[PDB]
Amino acid sequence: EPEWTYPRLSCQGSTFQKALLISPHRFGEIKGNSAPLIIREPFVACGPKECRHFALTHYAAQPGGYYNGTRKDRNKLRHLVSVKLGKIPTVENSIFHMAAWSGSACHDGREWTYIGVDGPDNDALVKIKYGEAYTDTYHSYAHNILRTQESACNCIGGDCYLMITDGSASGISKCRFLKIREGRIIKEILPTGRVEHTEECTCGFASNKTIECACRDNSYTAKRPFVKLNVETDTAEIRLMCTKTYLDTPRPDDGSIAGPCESNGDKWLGGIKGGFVHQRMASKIGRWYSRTMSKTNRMGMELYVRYDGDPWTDSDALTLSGVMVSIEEPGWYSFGFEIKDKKCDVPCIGIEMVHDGGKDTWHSAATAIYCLMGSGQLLWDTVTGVDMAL
Amino acid sequence: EPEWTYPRLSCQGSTFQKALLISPHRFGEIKGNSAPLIIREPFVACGPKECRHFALTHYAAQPGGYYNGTRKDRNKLRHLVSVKLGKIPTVENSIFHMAAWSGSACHDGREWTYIGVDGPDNDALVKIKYGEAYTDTYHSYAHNILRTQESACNCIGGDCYLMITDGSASGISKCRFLKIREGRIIKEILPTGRVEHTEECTCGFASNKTIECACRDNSYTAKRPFVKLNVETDTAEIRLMCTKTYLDTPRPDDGSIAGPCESNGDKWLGGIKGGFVHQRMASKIGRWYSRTMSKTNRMGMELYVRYDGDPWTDSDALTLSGVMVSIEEPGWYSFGFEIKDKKCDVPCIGIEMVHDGGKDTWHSAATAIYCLMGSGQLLWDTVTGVDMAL
Amino acid sequence: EPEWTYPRLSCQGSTFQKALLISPHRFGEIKGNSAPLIIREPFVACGPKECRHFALTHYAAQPGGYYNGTRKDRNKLRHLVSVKLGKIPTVENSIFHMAAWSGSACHDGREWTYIGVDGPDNDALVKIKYGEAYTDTYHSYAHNILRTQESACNCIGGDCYLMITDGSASGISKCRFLKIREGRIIKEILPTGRVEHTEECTCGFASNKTIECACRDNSYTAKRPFVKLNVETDTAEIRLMCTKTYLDTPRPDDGSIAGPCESNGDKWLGGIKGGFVHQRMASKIGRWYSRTMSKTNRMGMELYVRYDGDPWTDSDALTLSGVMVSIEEPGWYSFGFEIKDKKCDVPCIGIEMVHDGGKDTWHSAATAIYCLMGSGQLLWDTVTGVDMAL
Amino acid sequence: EPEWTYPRLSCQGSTFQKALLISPHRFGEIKGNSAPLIIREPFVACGPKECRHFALTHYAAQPGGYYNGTRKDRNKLRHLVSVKLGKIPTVENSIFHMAAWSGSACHDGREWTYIGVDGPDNDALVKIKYGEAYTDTYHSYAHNILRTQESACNCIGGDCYLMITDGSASGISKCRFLKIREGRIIKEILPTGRVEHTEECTCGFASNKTIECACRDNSYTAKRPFVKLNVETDTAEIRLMCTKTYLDTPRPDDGSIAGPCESNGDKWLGGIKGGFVHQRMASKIGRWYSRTMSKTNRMGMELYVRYDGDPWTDSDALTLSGVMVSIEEPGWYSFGFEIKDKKCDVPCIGIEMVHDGGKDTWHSAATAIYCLMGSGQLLWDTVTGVDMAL
Ligand SMILES: CCC(CC)C(=O)Nc1cc(C(=O)O)ccc1NC(C)=O
Ligand SMILES: CCC(CC)C(=O)Nc1cc(C(=O)O)ccc1NC(C)=O
Ligand SMILES: CCC(CC)C(=O)Nc1cc(C(=O)O)ccc1NC(C)=O
Ligand SMILES: CCC(CC)C(=O)Nc1cc(C(=O)O)ccc1NC(C)=O
Ligand SMILES: [Ca+2]
Ligand SMILES: [Ca+2]
Ligand SMILES: [Ca+2]
Ligand SMILES: [Ca+2]
Ligand SMILES: [Ca+2]
Ligand SMILES: [Ca+2]
Ligand SMILES: [Ca+2]
Ligand SMILES: [Ca+2]
Repeated sequence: EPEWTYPRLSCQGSTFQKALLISPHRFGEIKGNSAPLIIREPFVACGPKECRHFALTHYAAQPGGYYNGTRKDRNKLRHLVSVKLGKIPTVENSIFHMAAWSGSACHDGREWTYIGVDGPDNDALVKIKYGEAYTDTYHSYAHNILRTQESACNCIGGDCYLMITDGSASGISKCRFLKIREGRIIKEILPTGRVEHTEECTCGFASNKTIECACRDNSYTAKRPFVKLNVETDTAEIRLMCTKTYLDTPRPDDGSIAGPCESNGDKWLGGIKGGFVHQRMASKIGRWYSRTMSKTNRMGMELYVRYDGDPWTDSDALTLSGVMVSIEEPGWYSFGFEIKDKKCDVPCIGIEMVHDGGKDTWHSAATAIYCLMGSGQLLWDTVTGVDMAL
Repeated sequence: EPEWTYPRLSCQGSTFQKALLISPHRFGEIKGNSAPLIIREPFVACGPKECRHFALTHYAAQPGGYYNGTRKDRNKLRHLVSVKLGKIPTVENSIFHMAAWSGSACHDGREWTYIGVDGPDNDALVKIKYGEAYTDTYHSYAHNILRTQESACNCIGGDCYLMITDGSASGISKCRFLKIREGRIIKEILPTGRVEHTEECTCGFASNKTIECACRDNSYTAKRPFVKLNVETDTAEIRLMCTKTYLDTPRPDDGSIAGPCESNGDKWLGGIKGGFVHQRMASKIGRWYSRTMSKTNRMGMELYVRYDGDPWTDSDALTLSGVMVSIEEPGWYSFGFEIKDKKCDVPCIGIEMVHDGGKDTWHSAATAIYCLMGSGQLLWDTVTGVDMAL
Repeated sequence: EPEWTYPRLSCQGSTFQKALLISPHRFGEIKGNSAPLIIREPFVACGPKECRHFALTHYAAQPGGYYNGTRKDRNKLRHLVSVKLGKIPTVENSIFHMAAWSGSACHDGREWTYIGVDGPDNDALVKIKYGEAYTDTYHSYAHNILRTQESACNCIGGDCYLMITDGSASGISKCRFLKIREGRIIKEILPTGRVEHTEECTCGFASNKTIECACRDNSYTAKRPFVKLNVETDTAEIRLMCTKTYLDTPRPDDGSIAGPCESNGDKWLGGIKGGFVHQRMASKIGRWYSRTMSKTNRMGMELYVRYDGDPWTDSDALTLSGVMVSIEEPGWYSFGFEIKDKKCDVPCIGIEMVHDGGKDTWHSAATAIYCLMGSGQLLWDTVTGVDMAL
Repeated sequence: EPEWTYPRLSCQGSTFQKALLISPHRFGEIKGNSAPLIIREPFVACGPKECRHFALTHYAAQPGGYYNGTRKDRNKLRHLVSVKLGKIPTVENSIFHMAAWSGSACHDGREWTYIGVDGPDNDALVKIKYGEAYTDTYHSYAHNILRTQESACNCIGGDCYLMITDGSASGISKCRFLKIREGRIIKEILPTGRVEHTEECTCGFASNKTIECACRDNSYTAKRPFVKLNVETDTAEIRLMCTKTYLDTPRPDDGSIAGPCESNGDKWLGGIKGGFVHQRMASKIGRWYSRTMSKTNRMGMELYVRYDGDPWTDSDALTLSGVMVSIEEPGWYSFGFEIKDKKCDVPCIGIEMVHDGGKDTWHSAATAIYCLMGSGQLLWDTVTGVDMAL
């Protein structure tokens, strides 16, 4: 009878450092003998004794003969696979959990909960799996590509919270939050505040009663919608991040969005999932965010930190913490997760490093990990090492 | 000292949805580096903490050099292999349990029981394996290809029941039922009623005292012989399904078989294993059946449901529940199994999707899973995604 | 604190049947993607909860580029590998225990004991490994290729007994028996009686106090030296098998060796490891032996049984029990082992099926298993299914 | 709640013998189907119930297409991988622990501690990982390629000690020792005595209170700096080995370094990690050392023993114990580790056998193991068996 998991104080530290790189395609050469899966939207989720590396595979390998459509996101073949953190995700190594083109997963400290989203675009569906059993589902409410976090959900006392969203990519996409337990939705929280477009939320626990989410707005602003979920009263409001250090992509010069906090600025059509994680201290609270180096393209990734304050109203720029990836390497989706050590949690930030070589070749990604270890300053950057011509 | 397993109330729900697809041959391209096994007659069987994906391999892989005879069913090389549900069944991933060209497996909630059938056609033999030890056997009684369920058997309080059959494909094939425990046959139940031809029985627990089986009659009717096994008195009778929604293949227009329930109608030489599973409710009982879309060919697969009643005498047609596979994709053997969640059972229906490209190429199959999750209606269908030319 | 293992009453039965075939080279085609190891002298050994398939690999795979010398037996590369029974022994699947060109392994019911033999021909050495630690060794006493059983050893109350032998192939090879415990030799038993040549002993427990061994004499007779080890007084004597059903290879017409039991007959230079296992009944004792069909070549394998009596003085011929392999298939080393079920032991006989295609190609073997299941008569035979040209 | 580990009395014995060879590249032929990793600096570290084989992979396989730079030591792709001792370290078989081009690992008898070193040359960084969590770090103090042991660290009562060093290859490289516990540095020990250059220390427990290290001096002498760490007072001093049997490479004729113990002799620019391990007896203490056969090149490896005495002042030559590898085979890094058996420790010495074929081909290594088993004298040598042209 294990015990439910709760967020604890982070482990002693003051900087992030390169920890691990998973470059499956370093072994997919034509002259090689490996079958690394072609995937995208990878993230990490950790339980009390193990961390797992989830991803959305196109049910194809490299080398392989199904490179066509691997650039697309939604299709009937896509599946949510996963391997223990550290193993190369190969055909034989990974385990397929369910058909899905959008997903997330979390551990309530007793069992794994898998969330997948598939079905027709105008009527997609969320599927909750608790261990080996398919336990529940949620239907599309705005009837426009029901999608999910694309990163770990968050459990507490057996209660797991997950953002979902239905809505147009260029229009309105009011998100929701499902309170899950043992695999069955026990309540849906409808957020208030600026809710015209949230999605690909990167949620984490700021405290035992509050969950914050650095999310993505694809149509109205380069600013990041910020969710503050009160687990206590099970209510959630959203407001834009006030910092001049815009975390979306594309974005304009930092601080170039005149007006007050709520100001959307130019549309800057598009966005991207951003990494974000909490560092809980006895009396302080550090918020770590990721964001591509290029402000127009998904290249490079720099770390930013900001202790205490109110993301909703603080115009102050974030403190550049270092470069995790250079503008010469790809820097796509960024996510957050916390490794659980003896008596403290280790906040981490993973970076999807897509190997994009067009739409006439394979389309996959490597995963770079950076965690909070000791003091000093970020020392090294990460490269995939992959040549797409092999 | 684990506890014996018993069938419990299904989990809350009212519809089936695509859950998982296992397409091993998505990685068997000539330019790939995987060794997926060439198999057929796959099914699933779940224990208290894990589900396994069994199949009958021709002891060959793709790409490979032993594609000849993989279309045949019986030979001295065939073996009953199995992998945990979710893993791709490769040479290295699967485990060979015993030489067999016909089989089944169930978990008494304490240990796995494997059943295999091999030997000469006119004197085949059933082999029971309880874990690692070969525990017993049953001989051919009608001396004509002793065959078995081709899907999970069913245990209760340590008592596992399994249909077997000896008999001509075009003639009489009176089936039997073996009461097994700890691997040794403790009694054989001889069914009564219409018993001229039953086989490839798809059995499940309608209740703690009754096991029902939607079976196959290859020579006399497109209707499905229906077995009702009383675990209590250990007796079994068979009678045809009265519904106008004929579940075999080939079959004639629905409802075109005039006469009373027992009416065999035209022979319609041939048949196929059909999926069928129970959804036990406190006061209701839902019976789910599968059947190909085409009435003459093994293409497509639609779901049908019918709550309560007596399959033996209800002429009413089944309620179409949705399309699991389209007539453009292959739809062969269908089976039933129940995933065991915390306090309830999740009824599922798997579909064998054979990649038939003739008898001068490899002959294998993918497995599609659909389970009972939440309400609404079946949203998406399943495709193998496999190109046999690769 | 597990409990030491002891031999128990066999499980109910009266015949042997094909159980499992491990044909690793069914997946070693040039066009395949598997790396099955090239091995020889395979055997099986079972612990309370698992059976393992050991072999001596030439540290090479098929397809591979080190086929040269794989026909040879002794070299510095050879290793004792092993996989769980049922898995194909591939490069990635197996585990290398120690450098050895001769070996054996047994489970005292608490931990695995591995025995390997390597070193220079004129001064080989036996190495005992208890789990992960290298625990002891035994030196060559006759200074002529110290070799070992080539099959499972036998433990009882933590005491494991293993035959070893030093001596010329064409001359004298007086064998010995090491009493091992927790990996360290605690006594060496020197057999009496006809001891001019014993080797490749296939030992098993006839009872809780007696171990019998059907062994091999390569230079003096087609008859099989028979060892009777009294675990009680830790003494052992050897005498030839008196039956006219000569079990060695090559051999002359059955019963053609005139004279009394002890009569060696013609030399018939050569021999082979023979399968042999006990079936202990409350008041009866069945001895199962294997032997090639051809009396001059290692092709085919037939089963022979003989209940009660004294192998040392019974001239009566063995009762042919059936054909496990036909003269069209190779039939090399045969061994015995007992699977441990709930409360009884299942006697089995495995058959090495070497794929010999000369000395200018790869040289490996498949393993066929036949166990004691139910009554009736052996129904089917075993074929490797392997084409060496692929 | 496992118990902390402590060094115990070695197991009964008086000689070393070939135990195991791991030649991953025996399966990397162009015509093969395996993906063995390209690695270097391999070592072994054992916990109470398992031994693991660590190495530093260049994140590439053979056959593969990234052979360039595999000769180099430091780069952003390098990772500390590991597999259970006995398994071939393949892409799929191994587990990546962290990005690192220098490392070590030990088991406190409760959990694994991994140490990795990466970052910029002039500001490298040591990373401690305790299980799945990144727990701490140490910065470069001499700002010149912070490097580490390259072999197992040593725990006692939960306290793990590890040598690190910062400094020029041709100049000064004063080393340090980190006292770790549960993954966090709790104290740094600064050695005294001759400390102008120590590194690649091969440490082991001479007793429950003393740790000795046979290290490497790359610029001042062919003699081996010897560290004696008192776990009790947590202090460490270093002095050169006085024996005429110089263990470094290159070295001059044995005993050719005139003067007293402390005499450095000629520079003999360069060095190599040397194997060294303790054999603790109730009243005696055997020190085992390894060293290449050639005194100028890294070929061959012979074993040397010396019981009792003071390495710091004993001019007596070591007792040649045997040849583990011949001058025809490569003999690079040598390391020590102790397998833990029931109630005693088994001292072992592993040998890295690099397959160097230039800088225009792949650059990897095999691992040879030799342990203390029984009496007699080392009987056999070890060969890789690998042809680099395949
Ligand atoms: C452009 C598609 C749109 C969906 C409304 C969206 O913003 N979601 C979305 C975007 C990306 C990406 O920009 O890389 C990847 C996956 C997505 N997830 C899915 C489910 O497509
Ligand atoms: C046509 C063979 C006949 C056997 C009497 C039969 O109906 N059994 C049978 C049929 C199929 C199929 O129709 O696909 C597959 C396997 C079978 N199982 C076996 C054991 O062949
Ligand atoms: C012909 C070699 C001789 C050794 C004295 C022997 O009888 N042992 C021996 C024989 C065979 C075989 O006949 O197939 C295989 C392995 C053997 N084992 C070894 C260790 O070679
Ligand atoms: C020549 C490089 C120098 C580093 C100051 C050194 O002596 N370290 C060092 C040497 C070798 C070798 O000689 O084979 C291998 C790895 C090393 N480790 C690293 C970290 O390079
Ligand atoms: Ca594999
Ligand atoms: Ca945006
Ligand atoms: Ca494999
Ligand atoms: Ca029919
Ligand atoms: Ca593999
Ligand atoms: Ca003979
Ligand atoms: Ca693999
Ligand atoms: Ca030196």
